[PDB]
Amino acid sequence: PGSHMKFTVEREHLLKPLQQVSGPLGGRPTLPILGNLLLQVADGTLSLTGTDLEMEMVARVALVQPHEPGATTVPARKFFDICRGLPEGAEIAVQLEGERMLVRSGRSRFSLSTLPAADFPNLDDWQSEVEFTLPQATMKRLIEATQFSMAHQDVRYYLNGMLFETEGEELRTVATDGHRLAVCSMPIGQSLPSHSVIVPRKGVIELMRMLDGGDNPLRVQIGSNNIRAHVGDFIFTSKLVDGRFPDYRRVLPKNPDKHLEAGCDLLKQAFARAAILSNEKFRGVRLYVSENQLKITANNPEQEEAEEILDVTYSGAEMEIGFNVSYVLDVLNALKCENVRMMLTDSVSSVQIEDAASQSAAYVVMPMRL
Amino acid sequence: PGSHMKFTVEREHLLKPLQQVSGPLGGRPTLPILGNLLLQVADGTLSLTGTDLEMEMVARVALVQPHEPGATTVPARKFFDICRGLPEGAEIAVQLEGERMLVRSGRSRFSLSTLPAADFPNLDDWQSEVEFTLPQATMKRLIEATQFSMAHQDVRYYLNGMLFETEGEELRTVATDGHRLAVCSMPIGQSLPSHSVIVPRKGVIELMRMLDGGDNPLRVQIGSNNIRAHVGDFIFTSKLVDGRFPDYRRVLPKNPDKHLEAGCDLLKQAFARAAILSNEKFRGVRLYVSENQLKITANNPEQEEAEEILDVTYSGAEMEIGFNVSYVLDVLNALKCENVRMMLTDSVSSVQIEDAASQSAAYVVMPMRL
Amino acid sequence: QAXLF
Amino acid sequence: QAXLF
Repeated sequence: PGSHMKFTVEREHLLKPLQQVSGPLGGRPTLPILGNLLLQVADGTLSLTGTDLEMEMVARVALVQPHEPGATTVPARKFFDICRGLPEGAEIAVQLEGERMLVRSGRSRFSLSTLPAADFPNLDDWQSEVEFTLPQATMKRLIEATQFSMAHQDVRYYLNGMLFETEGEELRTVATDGHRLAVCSMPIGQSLPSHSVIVPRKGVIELMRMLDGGDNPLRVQIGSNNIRAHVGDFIFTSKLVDGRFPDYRRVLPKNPDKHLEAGCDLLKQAFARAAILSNEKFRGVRLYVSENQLKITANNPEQEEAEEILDVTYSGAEMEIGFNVSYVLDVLNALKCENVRMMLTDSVSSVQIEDAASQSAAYVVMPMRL
Repeated sequence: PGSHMKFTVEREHLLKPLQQVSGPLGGRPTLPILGNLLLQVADGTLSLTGTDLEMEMVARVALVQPHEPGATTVPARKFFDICRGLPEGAEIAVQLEGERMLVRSGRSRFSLSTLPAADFPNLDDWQSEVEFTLPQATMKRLIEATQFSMAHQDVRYYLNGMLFETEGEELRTVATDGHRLAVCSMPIGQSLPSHSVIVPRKGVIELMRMLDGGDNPLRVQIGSNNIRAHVGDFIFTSKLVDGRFPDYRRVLPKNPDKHLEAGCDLLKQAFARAAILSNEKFRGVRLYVSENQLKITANNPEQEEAEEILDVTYSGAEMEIGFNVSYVLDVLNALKCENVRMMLTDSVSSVQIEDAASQSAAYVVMPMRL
Repeated sequence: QAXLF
Repeated sequence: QAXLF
C-alpha cells in the first residue's frame, strides 16, 4: 500500500539478493514482465522477487533508512549490473518517478523503465502439509549425489526432475532417466510423515544455487502441488511435477551374484581414457570381468581401440557387459571415495555401484547390447 | 628416413608440446589431415607439427631412449587427451604398426588411425630478410597493448591483422579497424633495418599463446611473405597479409587543442556503468566536457538514461562528442595506469587517449554522430 | 541401450 | 560511427 516507493540501501546489502532472485530468469522472452524483478517496500523490508511462472525466488532486505512503501518492477540484468558497477560501499537511493525507476548514488543517475507490479505473476495460494528443517550441507549432499541422473526432456515427464521423499527420520532423493538411477538418503534428526514429491529439474538446480553451505539452516515446506525452501533471507517456491515416480526399491538389482571391488580413482581414470576411443554418440564400452581383473575396451567407427586392464578384487564367473561410459563416469565422479563396489548379474541386467564403505547412496546403470 | 617410427617419452615431456602445436587446429573440417599432428622422429628429436595452411606450430622434444626414425600423422585431440589422461610420471611408448599408431603405457593400449605424413601440408620455402631477438615480456606488451583494435572481417583485408614494424632500435605494433587505432613501440636493444609487415589476426593470437612470459627469449625472423618466431623448443611460422597498412603517423590527431586528464579507474567505471543503458548494438555515449568536469550520458531505444558526472582536469572550450563506449572501455582496459589524458579537437574529429605518464602507447578513437 | 523400466 | 580513413 503506497504509490511513491522509495528506499536507500547499502550496495553490499543488495548485491547478493539481486543475484539470487535473478536465478529463474533468462532464455526466451515471453511475457515482458518476466525479465523484471518485483520490488516491494513495506514496514522496514524491501522484497525482491524473480519468477519464471514455474518457480519463484524472493529475497528480503532489511531497510534501515527512511523509506516509503510501494512496488514496481524493473529490468533484472540492468538493475543488477548498475548496482554491481557502483563502487564498494556505495549508498544506493531508489525511487519511483512516474513510470520510471530512478537509481542514484554519488553523481551517478540511472532512469530505468518499469512494468506495473500488478502485472507480476504469483504462484497460486497453497497450504503446507509437511515441514522440516535440516543443515544446508545435508541438502547439498542429497542433491549432488543424484542430480546428474535426472532426465532432461523425457516424454515420461515425471523423470525430468528429482523425487524428494521423507521416510522415518530420513530425507531421500531419487533421480532416474530410465537408463541409470541414483538414490541417496540422509538422517535429519526428526520423525517425519511419509511424503514423496517430484521437484522439476530446473527447480532442483535453483534450490542447489541457493545453498551457500553456510550454517543458516534450510526449512522445507511441502504441499500437495508446491515445495518451498527458506534459507537465510531467501524463500524459493516451485510447482511440483505430476506422475508416479518409479520405486527405486524395485529398480535395485535383485540378488546380484558377482561382486567386484576396485579403487575409485583407478577405475575412473581407466574409463576416462577408454572413453576417448568410444563412439562419440553412443559411448559404448565393454567390460570383461575375470578372476581379480577388469578389462575395459572401447572402439569407434574409425576402428580405433582403447584397452585398459586393471587389477581388481573379483572371484566368480567370468562375464562381459556393455555400458555407456558417460553413465559410469558420472557415478564414479559422484562417489569420490577410495574403493567402489560393482554388483553384477549378467550381460543383460543392471549393475549396482556404490562406495565400498558407505551405503547412503546407491547407483544403478542399465547395460547396452554391444 | 625410416619406415618404422618408434619412440618412448615421459608424459610430462609431451603434454605442453602437444597443447602448443594444437593451437592452429579446430573449426570446420576441410582436408582430413589438418585435424592431425605430424610426428617425426630423427636423430634424438621428436618433432610435432600442427597447421591450418596459413600458419604452423612446431615443437621439438629431445628423445633420450632408443627410438627408430620415421613419420606419421595422428588425430590431435585424441592423442593429447590420451596422454593427458595417463597418470603423472607415465612413460609413453609410441610406434607405428601398419596404418595404426599404437600408444602404450602400463596396461593401457590405444590404437589410433593415421594419415600419411607425405600428405601433411608444408609452408613454401622462404628466406629471412631480418632477424632480431627480444624478451617475451616485450612482445607480450606490444601485442596486448594493441590486439583489441584489429579488425575481424573487414573488406579492407589488410586490417584483419597487426602491423609489426622495426624502426631504429624499436619494434612497433599497430592495429586498427578504421574506427579506432592502437600503436605501441618498445626499444629492443639493437639497431634494426626498417621493415613493416602485417601478421594475420589468427597468427597474432597464436604468437601470443606461445609466450609464457618466462625468460626463454623470442627470436623473430621476417621474410617478404612470412614471419617466424622461435621460443624455447617451439617454432611458429605464419604467412603475412598483403596490402598497404595505414600510416599511424597520419592518423594521430593533428594539434588537438583540448586536453583533459582524469583518473583511469574512475573514468573506466563511469563508462562501464553508462554503457549499461546504451544502445545494445550501436553503443553510443555522449561526453560533455566543461571546466574541470566530464559528463557522460547514455540512452537506449527504451528511453532509459544513464548519467555520470566526474571531476577532471580540463580548461578550455566546452564541447560535446559521441563515442562507441566499447571502444573507449577497450582503451581504458589496456592502459592500466593512474591518470589518462584525452586530447580532443571537436565533435567530428578523432581523439587521442594515452597514459598521462607514458608515451609508449597511443590510442585514437573516431567519434559517432549521435 | 536398455531401459530400467 | 565515423571512419579514420
